[PDB]
Amino acid sequence: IHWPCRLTIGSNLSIRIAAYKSILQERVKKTWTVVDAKTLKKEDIQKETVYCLNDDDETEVLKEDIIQGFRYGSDIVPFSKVDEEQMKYKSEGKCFSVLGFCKSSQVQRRFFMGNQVLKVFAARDDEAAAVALSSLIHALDDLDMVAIVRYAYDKRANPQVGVAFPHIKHNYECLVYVQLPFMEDLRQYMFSSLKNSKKYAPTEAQLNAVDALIDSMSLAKKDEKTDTLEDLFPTTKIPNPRFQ
Amino acid sequence: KYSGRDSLIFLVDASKAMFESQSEDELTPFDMSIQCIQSVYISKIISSDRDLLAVVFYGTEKDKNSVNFKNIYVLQELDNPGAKRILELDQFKGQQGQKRFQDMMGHGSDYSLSEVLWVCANLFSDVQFKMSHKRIMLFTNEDNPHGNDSAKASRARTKAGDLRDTGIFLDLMHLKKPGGFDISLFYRDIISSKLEDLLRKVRAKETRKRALSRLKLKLNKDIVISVGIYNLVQKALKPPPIKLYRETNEPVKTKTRTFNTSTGGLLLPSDTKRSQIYGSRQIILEKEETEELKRFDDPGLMLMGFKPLVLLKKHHYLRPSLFVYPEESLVIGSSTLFSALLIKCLEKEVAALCRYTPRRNIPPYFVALVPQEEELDDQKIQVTPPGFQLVFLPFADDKRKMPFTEKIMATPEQVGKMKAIVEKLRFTYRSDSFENPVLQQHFRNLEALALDLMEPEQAVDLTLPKVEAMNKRLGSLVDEFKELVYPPDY
Amino acid sequence: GVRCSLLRLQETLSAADRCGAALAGHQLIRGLGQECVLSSSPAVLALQTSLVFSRDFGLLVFVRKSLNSIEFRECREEILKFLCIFLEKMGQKIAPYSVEIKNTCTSVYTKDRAAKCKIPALDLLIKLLQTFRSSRLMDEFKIGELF
DNA sequence: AAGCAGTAGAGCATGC
DNA sequence: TGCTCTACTGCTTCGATATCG
DNA sequence: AAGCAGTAGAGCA
DNA sequence: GCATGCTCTACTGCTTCGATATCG
Repeated sequence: IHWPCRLTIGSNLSIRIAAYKSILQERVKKTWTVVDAKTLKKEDIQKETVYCLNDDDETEVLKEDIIQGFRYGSDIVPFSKVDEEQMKYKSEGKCFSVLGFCKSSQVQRRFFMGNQVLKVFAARDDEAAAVALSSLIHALDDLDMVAIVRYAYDKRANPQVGVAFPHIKHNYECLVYVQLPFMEDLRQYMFSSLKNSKKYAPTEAQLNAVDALIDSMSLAKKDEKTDTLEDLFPTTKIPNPRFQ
Repeated sequence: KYSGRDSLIFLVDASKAMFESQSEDELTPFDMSIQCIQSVYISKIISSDRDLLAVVFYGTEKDKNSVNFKNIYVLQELDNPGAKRILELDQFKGQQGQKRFQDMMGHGSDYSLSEVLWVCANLFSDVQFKMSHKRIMLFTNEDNPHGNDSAKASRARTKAGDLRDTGIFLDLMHLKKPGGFDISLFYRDIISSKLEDLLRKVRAKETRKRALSRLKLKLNKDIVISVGIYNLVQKALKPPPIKLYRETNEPVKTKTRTFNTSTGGLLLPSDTKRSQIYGSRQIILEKEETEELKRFDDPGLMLMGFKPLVLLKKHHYLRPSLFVYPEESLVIGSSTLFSALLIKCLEKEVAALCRYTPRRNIPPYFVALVPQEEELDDQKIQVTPPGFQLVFLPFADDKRKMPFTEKIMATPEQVGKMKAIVEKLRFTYRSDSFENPVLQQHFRNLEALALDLMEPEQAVDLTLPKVEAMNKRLGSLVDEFKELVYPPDY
Repeated sequence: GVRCSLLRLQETLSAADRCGAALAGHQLIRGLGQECVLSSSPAVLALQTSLVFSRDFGLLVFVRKSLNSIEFRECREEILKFLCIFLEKMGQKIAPYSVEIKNTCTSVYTKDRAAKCKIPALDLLIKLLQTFRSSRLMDEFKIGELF
């Protein structure tokens, strides 16, 4: 589905933009309908639940009694929902805005942390905006300069920070959006060091055993007289075995 | 230990001039200490909500303690951070609180000596649990409190030494009687100013540590190694919404059943089957059948080749990335094989390729193990631990197809302008501090019910752009970058 | 000995700071289990089969008054372990003193949560319906609900 | 997974 | 036939519910 | 469970 | 003669709780 949005820098760099998705987790669409045996029709199930405050001999109540209570400190605090629907966070609209930049490419691989990747492509339809965006990525190409971009799908989704990697390829010049952690979603914890460890250092014949295992189990070597790499077993082209 | 808890005793010196305004109409140190104590409680009641937190004022006129001394008043006891404790304690704010503390306990006396540390030791000794941290937060401003009697000084340093012996440590958070840190006095005998940690910096965090899976990597068929698969970036979110009865103010304890088979009655797990429809024909199966059709292998990691770190593009990712470490429940030496494998995989820049089945019945999944060497420094900047790291890899219908058949070239009159623009906007990244607006305002909004002060409290969000400070910082080249080559011109 | 310990259990209930009440409950029930069993005479046994069952101060009343709690398990559970052997240390001098035992065990099973407080208190009811395979009382236990 | 708690049951010493 | 209110509709986002180490 | 922007059914001219 | 009494440790399970798949 064609995604129309609008990128901004500062006051007014309003680039009309197209976004599309890319690699993501695949899910199977059909569901297991629970039927009853010996009839082969569905309608013989009418599930119920009762919000039964027993805590005693059993008292079974109707719906209209339920306050959504939260937990605080050592107790339960009331006030269910229309008040939280009022005093929630106002999300003020979607955005594909730019927060800042960094010449130092210091967003590294072990912090990406989303479940999708978003190819933000270009404009369409009188593509002065798209040639401006290709100029932007053709400025971001020459050095390792990264771009921190703030996203929202809609009013519903929480806003998020992410990195916009540039993508300089043959028939397409695109940018790809990945997510980023907020500072509740990290944790650092001390693990023991293995270089200056006076107990668990190996031997060199053990090291060469490892190297023989590697060079006999290697899958990527250069050949075909121009020494570009050929890889055995490329683990990307497999069809999915689960739905098969 | 894993189920270990920490402990903190707030010892307040409200004696002579700390209860005075210091003849200064600028700030009052009693209200400053009670504000700092309220900030500590009001953060750790959602940050780390299981430690032990006590409040004890000394130098008071009355006394309340289980050895029955004088001038020493314990107020609360070692327990959780509680809404009752903070709603009780905030009655000592301001001059109204100064007068209420005056009439409630009074102020000013010849305060204690070693005996208050004796009260702290008899407060810690009662607790039958596993104390891991033993700290005392002292809020005082005088720095020679017994500067006329040396016997009390010698007995106080003796009793502080015997509190240091058993494992109690105090950090006196200095109030500002001279404002600047000019009291370069001789208080080195007891100890092991800056208040900003106690003030602001931790409104939405948590503390936890688990291991999430303990699996084994098999190389050929017989060479097995044991690895704990830790998780290090976890996506915290808001707690579950407990259900509650209206009148009696209690949980509801729901229950669930299934009936009405065109007869009514009541059912069991066995009478009903699973099913699907595909256009015209219907399939029926059992629950074990639909749970056994996704059954491949056994839990663990399976070595399926090797590759150096050049084919994988970081265009390719699917989920967060875990972190595998050499645990100690196979043999004393799996650490050594992992250390050798670490050294060789790092120096020849090669990365492992494996199949990975997470638990007892899940389809298998291809991962790639990338090594990581630790980084520490002089002052122990332990930023990385040494060990291996998973990266996931997609299969088939992950990668979709774009429209993608568009390729237009621009003109190189914009690249220097954009280089100047991105050098104008350049800031060195971050280390922390990009906190969550939704969870943050939910924390504040829940503060404003059981603490019910006025309204939703402060709700700044450090993820908005500031266009007003962007325009002047950039300058008037927005128009020339907008229309140097290209007019929209409607 | 007994009824003095029962009012010591009543003041164990009605006191404050409910952790010393837990120590006193556990040690008083496991001391009562000793002070009952050093009998060999018919006299105190014939007295005990009505001494353990009363309405104003009693073991049923003590179980039900401390049942709305997440605190007291290793005492009430010891009482319920001890009544399963009350049914075997004594024979059928409990013959009308058992319908309230049925409702006691059904209440303590369907209101408490821990499994170690649902294994002895369902050993007991099965032992009771085992030993009373005699003529009466099978209509007097409400089977049409207990099923 | 992280920890606790019970105890079943096979292994130490003396009995109609 | 030429224009627009509106009556869907596949199509995605999220929020709550057992499942399990 | 709760929006959401293309796709059309038919009022209006 | 096997009939009893007595004692310490590995196999089973309990409970909290954090994560994960999955439904709506």
